[PDB]
Amino acid sequence: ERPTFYRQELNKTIWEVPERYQNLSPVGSVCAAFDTKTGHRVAVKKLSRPFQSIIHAKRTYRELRLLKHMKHENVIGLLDVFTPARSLEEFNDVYLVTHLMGADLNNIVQKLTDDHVQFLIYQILRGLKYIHSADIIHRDLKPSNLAVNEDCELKILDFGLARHTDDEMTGYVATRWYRAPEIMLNWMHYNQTVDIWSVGCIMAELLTGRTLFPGTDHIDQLKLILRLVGTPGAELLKKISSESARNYIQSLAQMPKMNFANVFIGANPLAVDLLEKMLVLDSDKRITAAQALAHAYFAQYHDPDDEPVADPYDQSFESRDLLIDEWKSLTYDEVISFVPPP
Ligand SMILES: OCc1ccc(-n2cnc3ccccc32)cc1
Ligand SMILES: [Cl-]
Ligand SMILES: [Cl-]
Ligand SMILES: [Cl-]
Ligand SMILES: [Cl-]
Ligand SMILES: [Cl-]
Ligand SMILES: [Cl-]
Ligand SMILES: [Mg+2]
Repeated sequence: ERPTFYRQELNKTIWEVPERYQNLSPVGSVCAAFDTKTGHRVAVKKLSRPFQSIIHAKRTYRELRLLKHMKHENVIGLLDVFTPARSLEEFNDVYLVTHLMGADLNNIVQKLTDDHVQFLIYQILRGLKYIHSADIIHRDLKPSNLAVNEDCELKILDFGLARHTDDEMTGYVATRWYRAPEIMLNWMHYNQTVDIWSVGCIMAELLTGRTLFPGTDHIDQLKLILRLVGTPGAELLKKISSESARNYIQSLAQMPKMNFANVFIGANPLAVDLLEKMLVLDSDKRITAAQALAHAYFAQYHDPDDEPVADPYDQSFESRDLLIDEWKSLTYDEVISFVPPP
């Protein structure tokens, strides 16, 4: 049976939601609320103009499909999705409900012990093993996209939905400091290995308290990266598809890889070893999430019987060309078929 909905205007917005959600307060637009069915405090997000163009309609479908699939302790999941519409013909608004997140990793990064770093990076890799097993690439791992609570428990959120723009990646900005070099400069078709580069940048910052590669622009950032890991050899150069980018790289004086024990002074030698295996220029040769979970740095948390993988995830829609109203009808079907978690 359809729940009873009620309406209210919150900061120049009309919100129409089921009675179970109470005490809404602004925090798409997002409100915090109390969910009387589950007892949790929740975030309710009303999508802005979800079907205004073909690109926007497909992006709405993409986000709903991804959030419906993610069922893992270290990844954001969907508690509910609803529309006040009674039929496809009046369908216009989409609302998403998740657990309410408080601090991100920035709000926590306090004095962190090596034990804190072990536990935080372990949880990121445990969630990434799950995400990657479904052939999903996050693409935007950075401290503001990692929620952390008082007990140091962590969830990954804000998957890259192919959103970030040119102006957003320009200059002295944290939105670019965690990106792998091959995707920052469009060197090649990238894959899930780009996320492991991001984890290395995050781990380094937890150990030192400082951004690893705070470039003032794309080129300054590339120079910081190559000073640490060395300039590429002929093997990697072959894999860069742009003749232009290859010529630029060969314009630079050659540099050897630095000694990471003299960069991360005083760190656990096992942490230094893991960083050397994540921060490898050739993406083919980086450690994977599944391999990293078995590294000795995580010996006190690793449990191979409690590091689950995902159900298969069908992304064939990504190569499909549809009209606005066909993307809209697919989205409607996914809203009405939602089954809540236990
Ligand atoms: O777009 C999906 C989605 C992403 C993030 C969240 N979210 C959870 N807790 C929050 C607190 C503040 C702002 C957003 C929040 C909800 C939904
Ligand atoms: Cl209700
Ligand atoms: Cl509606
Ligand atoms: Cl898959
Ligand atoms: Cl950030
Ligand atoms: Cl040289
Ligand atoms: Cl699927
Ligand atoms: Mg974010």
